[PDB]
Amino acid sequence: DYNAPLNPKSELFLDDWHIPKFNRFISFTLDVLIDKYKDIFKDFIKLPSRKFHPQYYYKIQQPMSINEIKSRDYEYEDGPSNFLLDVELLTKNCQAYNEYDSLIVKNSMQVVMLIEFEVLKAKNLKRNYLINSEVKAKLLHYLNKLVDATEKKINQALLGASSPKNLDDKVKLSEPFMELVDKDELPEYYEIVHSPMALSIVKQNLEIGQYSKIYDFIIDMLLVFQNAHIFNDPSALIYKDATTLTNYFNYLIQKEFFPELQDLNERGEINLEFDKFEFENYL
Repeated sequence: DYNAPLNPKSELFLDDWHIPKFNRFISFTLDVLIDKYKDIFKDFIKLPSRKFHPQYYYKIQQPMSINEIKSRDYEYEDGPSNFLLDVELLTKNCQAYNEYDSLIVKNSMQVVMLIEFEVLKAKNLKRNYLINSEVKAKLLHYLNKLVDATEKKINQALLGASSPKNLDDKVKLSEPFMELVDKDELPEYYEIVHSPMALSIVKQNLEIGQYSKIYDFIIDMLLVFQNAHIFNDPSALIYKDATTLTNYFNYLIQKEFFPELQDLNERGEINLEFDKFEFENYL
């Protein structure tokens, strides 16, 4: 299903955004990623050869490669959506053709993730503020709110009066996401998940000033939850909790944090500044 976003409720699909000179952005960004993550991108740069892949071209209705994406025009109204759907091909096609558990499939998921992270950053230039002292303090409160969240609290927030009854209000859903799994007990985790991240590490990065801009923090938080979707089967409970936590994080950022910054900004109680270094490097 080409038209079905992997995440139909992602801001990448809901918001009416366009990046100026998008074609230039695409080729720039994809080349950076190819160079940075050579081993995982290498299998997705070119289409599989027609001579040797007959069942692939039987099975797969819309073949896609990074080279094909780089050759296409996306500078028109539905361009952002068509680009993202073409990118998602890279994992949809791979999942259609290969075993779901396979390294190539897990790699396809990480390709798409890394690309969509770069788009989310670029889409949000207008609000990608420098993490100064005030923004840091606010992000720390929202991170703590996420870490302390229980199933009852998250459902109250996301569903309101429609929340299921008697949901647990003790266990923090964040628990298995706090620390990286031990590399000696689970070596395969590190063979599969190429960019490991855990919430204790993100919090420490934020506390000490390692994140320059808001989306630097947001992407490492999303990486935590998305890595759980790469390593685990969708039927796993931890997969479900990663979805729940992602959704809650999105709610906190969009419905609480950003509106709070705007309210404080209007009242003259916060300074919102940028570091625009490389903001339009693609140009």
